Amino acid sequence: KLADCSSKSPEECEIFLVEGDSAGGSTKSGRDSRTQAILPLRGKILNVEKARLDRILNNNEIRQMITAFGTGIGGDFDLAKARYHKIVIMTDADVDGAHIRTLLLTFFYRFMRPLIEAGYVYIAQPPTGYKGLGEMNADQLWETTMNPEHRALLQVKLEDAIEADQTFEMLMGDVVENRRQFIEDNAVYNERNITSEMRESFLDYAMSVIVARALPDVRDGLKPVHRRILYGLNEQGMTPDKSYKKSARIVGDVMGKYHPHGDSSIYEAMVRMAQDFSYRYPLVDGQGNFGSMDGDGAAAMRFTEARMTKITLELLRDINKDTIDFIDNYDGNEREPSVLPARFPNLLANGASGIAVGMATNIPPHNLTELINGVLSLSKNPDISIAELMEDIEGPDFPTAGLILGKSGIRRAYETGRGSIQMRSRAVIEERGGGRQRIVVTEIPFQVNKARMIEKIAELVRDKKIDGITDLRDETSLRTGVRVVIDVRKDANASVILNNLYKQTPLQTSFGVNMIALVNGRPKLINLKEALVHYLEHQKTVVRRRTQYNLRKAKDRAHILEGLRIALDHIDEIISTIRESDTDKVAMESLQQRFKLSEKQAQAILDMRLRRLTGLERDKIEAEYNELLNYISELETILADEEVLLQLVRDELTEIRDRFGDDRRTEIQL
Amino acid sequence: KLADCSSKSPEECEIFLVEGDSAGGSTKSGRDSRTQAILPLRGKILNVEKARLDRILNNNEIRQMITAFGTGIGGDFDLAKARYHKIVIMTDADVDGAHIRTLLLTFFYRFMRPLIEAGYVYIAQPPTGYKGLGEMNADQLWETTMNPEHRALLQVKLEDAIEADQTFEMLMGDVVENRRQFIEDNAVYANERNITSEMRESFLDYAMSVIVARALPDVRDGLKPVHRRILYGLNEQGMTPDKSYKKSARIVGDVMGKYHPHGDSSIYEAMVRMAQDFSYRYPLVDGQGNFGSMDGDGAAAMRFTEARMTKITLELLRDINKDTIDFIDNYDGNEREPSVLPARFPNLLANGASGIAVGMATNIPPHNLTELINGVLSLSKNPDISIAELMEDIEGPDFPTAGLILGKSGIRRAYETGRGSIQMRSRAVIEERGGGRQRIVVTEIPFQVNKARMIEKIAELVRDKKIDGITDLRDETSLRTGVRVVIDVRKDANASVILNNLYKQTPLQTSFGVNMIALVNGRPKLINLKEALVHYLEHQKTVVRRRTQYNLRKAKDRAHILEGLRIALDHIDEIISTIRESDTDKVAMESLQQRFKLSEKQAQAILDMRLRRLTGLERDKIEAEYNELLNYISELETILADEEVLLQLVRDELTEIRDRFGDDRRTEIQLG
DNA sequence: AGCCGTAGGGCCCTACGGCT
DNA sequence: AGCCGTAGGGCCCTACGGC
Ligand SMILES: COc1ccc2ncc(F)c(C[C@H](O)[C@]34CC[C@](NCc5ccc6c(n5)NC(=O)CO6)(CC3)CO4)c2n1
Ligand SMILES: [Mn+2]
Ligand SMILES: [Mn+2]
Repeated sequence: KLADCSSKSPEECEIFLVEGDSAGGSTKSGRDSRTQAILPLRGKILNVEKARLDRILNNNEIRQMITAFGTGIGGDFDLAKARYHKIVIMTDADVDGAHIRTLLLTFFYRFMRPLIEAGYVYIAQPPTGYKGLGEMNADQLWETTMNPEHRALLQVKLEDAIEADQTFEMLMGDVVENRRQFIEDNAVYNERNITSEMRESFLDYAMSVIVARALPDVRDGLKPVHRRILYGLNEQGMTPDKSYKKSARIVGDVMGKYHPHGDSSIYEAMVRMAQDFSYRYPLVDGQGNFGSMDGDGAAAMRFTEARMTKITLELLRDINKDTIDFIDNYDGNEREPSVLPARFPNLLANGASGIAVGMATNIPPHNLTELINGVLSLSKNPDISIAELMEDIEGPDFPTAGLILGKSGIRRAYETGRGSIQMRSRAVIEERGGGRQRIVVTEIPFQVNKARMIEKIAELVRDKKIDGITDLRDETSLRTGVRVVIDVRKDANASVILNNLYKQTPLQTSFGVNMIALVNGRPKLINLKEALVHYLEHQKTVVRRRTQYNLRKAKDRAHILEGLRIALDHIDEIISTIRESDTDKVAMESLQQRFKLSEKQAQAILDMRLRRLTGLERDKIEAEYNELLNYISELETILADEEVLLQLVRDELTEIRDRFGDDRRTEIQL
Repeated sequence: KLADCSSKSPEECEIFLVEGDSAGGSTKSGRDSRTQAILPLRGKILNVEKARLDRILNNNEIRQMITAFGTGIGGDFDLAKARYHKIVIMTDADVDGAHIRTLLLTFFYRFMRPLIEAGYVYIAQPPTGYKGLGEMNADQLWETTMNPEHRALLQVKLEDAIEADQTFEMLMGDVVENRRQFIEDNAVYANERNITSEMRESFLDYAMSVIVARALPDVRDGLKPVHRRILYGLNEQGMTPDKSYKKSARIVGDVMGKYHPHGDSSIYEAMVRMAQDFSYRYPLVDGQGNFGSMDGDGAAAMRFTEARMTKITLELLRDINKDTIDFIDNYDGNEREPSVLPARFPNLLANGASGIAVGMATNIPPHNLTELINGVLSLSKNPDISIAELMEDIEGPDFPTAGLILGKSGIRRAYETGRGSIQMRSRAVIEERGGGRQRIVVTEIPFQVNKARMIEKIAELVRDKKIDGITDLRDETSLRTGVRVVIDVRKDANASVILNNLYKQTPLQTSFGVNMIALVNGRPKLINLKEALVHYLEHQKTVVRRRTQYNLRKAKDRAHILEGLRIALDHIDEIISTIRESDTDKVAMESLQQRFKLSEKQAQAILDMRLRRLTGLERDKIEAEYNELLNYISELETILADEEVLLQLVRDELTEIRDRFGDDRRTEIQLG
């Protein structure tokens, strides 16, 4: 992998460490091949702080660096046997590049500490504004970053060693709480000391993963990748009435315009939203192989096609009506939504799961009818308890159905935001004839791989870890649904074999609820009431802003129509005014003066076509106006009374509940 | 990789062979898990007719098939050991799916012949209009292709065994001539199944598709479908040299979606090549980021790169909007695409072409644009111009990598027959380096030669004592210096002797084997330099003739509209009252038409007229446009009435392109 | 040989948290 | 131990023809 230099005098030789071959190519073209070597790594390197020594010494990327430096590791480390006097870390000018830098400084600190001590370790500084060095032209990477005449390099300096020893243990170690504490105390919503560098770069990454990757927003229940996918579909008119659009086009559009990450991350997020076993209310409607419950992946994006589901329209409803705030995209060239209008409670409906830095999230799916009735009960009573809300919201409702054992785990999860929810498969004991029996599984727990589960039972039987099982078959079909058959030995108690399967296999899986969502852009552990309160505050805002916008637009349009009506009342005069004018400026000024018209009104008259002078067209102008006057009155009523605004929110949620609300799938047992 | 069925009774068991995991998923979801098994392959299978046994037996896909069937192969073939009584070939409903089918049948016929004799081999029939079984929903697949209650399976039948051996030999064999002769004899340009008929039809659909729609360039624009689709793709989305760079993935996805139903790398890599100044004599793509090197390094992932048209590409696309070329329906009928680009410069000869098809291959070298244009101007003035007179203009190929060409001999043979071997030599010098010692400095290498790989080949000869006198070898190439390969010479060793050996033993000297095959009326044809130029000129004459014809239609329509607005402004008051007293737009139309002697288009142009057109400046503006239009109409009719005038217009336009884009010759033709 | 360039097709290593 | 889901990064087999 190493693209070495001509020279063999380490004192003048430099080694540049890059993320992969895309950045490597630009680097090999722009460099000085006499004194500058290039080692392209393969993305994220191993965390030596969290890893076992054997794993470290056998890792291909760790080995490639050891071999290239020629200094050996730990105690056998000889700074004399070094092949470069500058080890230059040149990761990409993004948050994951900062993370790879922290992962590298950690390996150098725990294994090659004298390399830092000798001042041999540097950090390159490529221009921000690129996603990778592979986006840069060789001449651009050279002058800015690699030429010793123009480059700005940071030399890594280890000042206090005990402070550094505590830093690497805090940020890179296996104890989460210390990292969480560090993020909480520090989050904000030339030589360089290693401790400062590790703290600033790790906080850059942690923060970014927390607010812009792994955690959902409380208002719409979406993570940046899902929001950008849905918006991408909205922008391209990939609505349910239109035909399916190729996945490659959606992925490429979303990536180019909103998501500066790999295709794999975008396509896989899109695929999951299109799976009925993953989403309680699927957001994407996919044509083709979108994977299975057996862990089978979707077909490559060239084969599949997609569009929004009917319910996705409710997530994007009124986005163009000044309901939500837009922000600049990653490069300034595009505008993206900060949140979606979310006309149905998506956070609780589809749930969420995401591994962040210092924290994680695990919100289960819920039944739409129960959520809406929950939100409606809350609208009528701000003081409602979790117990009362539970009269509406019984508990989670998995797309895979099954059983939940007891309401105590649910109660605790809705009150504290944390709890263990015991899930069970739908299994029954039935006869197969000849005095023999079988166990028939028709519903498996949520997020459990059906094939992998069957293989675990197979494994237990083969290893004689369970008694009574004579056969095991997956009789699932498009036609009969999920059907897993476990044949029992004649005279053996099948209820005992079933109880054993529940203790030994994923046939019984628990769901550890950990309700962390972004509230006002900060991660917060929330309870059931809080999740709903935030959803309702959001809906009141969306509806109010839509009404304020529709009113501004209706007034602007009534204004224009008042001008067209004046023109229809004085057509000969209007014509004479335009005809007697040499320019469009003169006509516009003369019209404004003669008929007390605004600039907007006179431009509208000047833009009016001759076909608009016929009987039908004259009528259309009068009818649009009379309709709009009534519409302005209707809107002005909504903004004059807060109880009328709140009742519209309730009426709109009621319509959604009546159209999209479905039956409970998951049975809650006592 | 096999997803077997639960039943262990071969009689009721079926095995489906699919192209990969994308098709497998859809297949696995729709099937009857009790009776149907799925084996997903990994694309194109090995051709057993062209392979030796060590290779056949080491192949993962071949191995996976033998194991799943359990019958064994050749002499040890046992039909009783068959785990399935139905081996169903289920490749995608595309040309490549037909090729994979011929590849699978060749293996079954050569290694598992009794399995065909027994009637255990069948061919599935999925619907077309899908990109792969991975595009179909599971329920759709079961109904149309897998359900025994509704499917239509062809059972492979071996009729005449002597006839089959020859069909497998001719089509899949190592001798290219018999295969080429089969395509020449059978090509047409512009239930049980007989193995021979299946092989002949599927292989011919594949062969014809690679020839007319993949590997060979069109004589008129010099482009292959992928490149023409990329360039049309950029044109549609306005990714011109004046606009900013657009994301590589957005281009790739758009082109794949709308025009090219093929894999992503194929699109991106064709776009990358068109952007490389060492690949293209006149690059067609302007790229931002890592687009590869002469060292065989590939481009950065498409997520990193940005692209747009070069100024020269605007000349390839110039007049596409003006009815010059025939548009055709795309692969799925939802879009329209050009069959050929107007190509205002001779692209086939300028950038060359390199392609491996079925039964043939093409190898066309790049040329200097100033020379080519001068050659076309010469042929326009003299239809009977000889190849010898053309060579006064077109000296020989002119590589983007410069270098040297040894003699006019190979060039002359290639330009007269379309076939010749042209010796390409590196630009190499012998210079002193101090201490009474010398070195060989290489600054230009031959075309399509990987620099790093050539250096590795020289290093190899030195390590393996096959060359004497070399002491060191370095690549000193930089953005500052340009290509610079340094070979150190041992003190007192003859440096020219070392150099002459390096030419004889390494890519330092390479041969360009000219084989000028291009599509002519959609048919592969071996053309010489004159025929290439003749076909280019005729295409240009038609492009200009059609553009002229289009503008004349456009102007005459415009003049007719203006005649109506002229009448409307001369009677504005009666025009307004006519419209004011009309209940509907249709009534106004009919009224303006009868009263003022207007046509449907004229009456509609008046009804669409905005009130601002009634200002004083407008009636004068209209009479100005109408009068400059009459002059314009006259000019166009003059061009279309005299062919000499039309030909002079072609000459003029090519002379401009020559003065705007013509560059100096890079490659030196040394008389050796 | 093994390369040239458009085509078919897919796999595996890393981080990060909380649960088992 | 290892699985869940957004992220960093890349490789290798096959057909085809002409030297
Ligand atoms: C797969 O099975 C294997 C097996 C082994 C492999 N070993 C190494 C290796 F690097 C890869 C991956 C391969 O290198 C790629 C990487 C990204 C990939 N999509 C890019 C993209 C990004 C953005 C896009 C589109 N495509 N397509 C579009 O149409 C527009 O948007 C193109 C190449 C998909 O696979 C392997 N893949
Ligand atoms: Mn990166
Ligand atoms: Mn295919």
